[PDB]
Amino acid sequence: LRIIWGTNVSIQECTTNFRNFLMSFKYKFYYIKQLNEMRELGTSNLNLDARNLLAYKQTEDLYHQLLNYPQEVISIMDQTIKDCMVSLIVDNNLDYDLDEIETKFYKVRPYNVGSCKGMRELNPNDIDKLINLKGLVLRSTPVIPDMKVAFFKCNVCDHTMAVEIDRGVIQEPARCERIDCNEPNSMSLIHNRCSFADKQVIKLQETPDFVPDGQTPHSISLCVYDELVDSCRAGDRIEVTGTFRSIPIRANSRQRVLKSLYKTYVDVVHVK
Amino acid sequence: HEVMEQQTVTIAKAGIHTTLNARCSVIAAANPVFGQYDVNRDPHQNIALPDSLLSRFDLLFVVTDDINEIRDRSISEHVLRTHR
Repeated sequence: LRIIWGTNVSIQECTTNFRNFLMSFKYKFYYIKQLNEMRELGTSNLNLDARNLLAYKQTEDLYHQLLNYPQEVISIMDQTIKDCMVSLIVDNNLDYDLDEIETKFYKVRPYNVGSCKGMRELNPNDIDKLINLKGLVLRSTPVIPDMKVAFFKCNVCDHTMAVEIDRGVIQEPARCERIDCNEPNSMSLIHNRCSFADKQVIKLQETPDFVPDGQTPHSISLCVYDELVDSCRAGDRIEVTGTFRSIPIRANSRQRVLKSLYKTYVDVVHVK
Repeated sequence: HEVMEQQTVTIAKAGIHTTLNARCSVIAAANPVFGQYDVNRDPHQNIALPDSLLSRFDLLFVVTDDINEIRDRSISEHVLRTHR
């Protein structure tokens, strides 16, 4: 069944439960129509709906698997919608000339999962969850580049081999590439050659219409990613969905020590 | 106004929002509201600080140092006797 760590949302299970989710009105209480609209434009970014899986059966549980564990569920959902594109094409035989259109990157953009109450109400117990938020934007920060695939070099010979970042860390092999050659000397990391991906930062006041009165509202910095970057300006009072994140900050200064109180920001997978 | 009669102070400031109690007694001394015309001048226009305040104060006492001649000599004598 391929258990995956603690998220315990099983591969080769939920993929099929989503695969037969296809072709439904149904219910309601679109779906394949809008996807068939999607395949021509090449715009990708499937916006979904949410709610769909609820109350619909099967995948009554998938809604809870995504809500409680959005991290994996979004990746698996993207894989499955990709392979359902692949299975859409074989139905019509030769399409779009030919296989390259499937290679292009797709993603799911879930939104409106339950109605969350504010930022303020939030428990520290839920740190991987999809969280509605609303408030104006005080500023849109300049774009910071983000590591995706890292590049490396050495004095010998020099050789061009490079390794991807994966998790939020970078480990270069001490020694060495190609071959061999060696020697022990430290790796030379080219700064400019490696790939990058867009990460903005967006400040958000918490619902200035809803306040303790008179205490000034609390800042929520949601960092977005990819296409969403630079898709907005300021002061938009509407709403945003995405996964909550608590990450450690480096304090004083130097020292390589953690302040031990993790700052909190939202991944904001979708905006609407 | 809020302090005197009502007997309480109210702070909605920013802020700490509370009604806290000041039940103090109060004395006040004021000039003749411009122009020494405090003695001869009308029962109104003399006070200079309308209006409800005039009421809030339970007692409004007037102090024109105006003779009252036979009263001046006596005062002087008293002051003299004091200067000791």
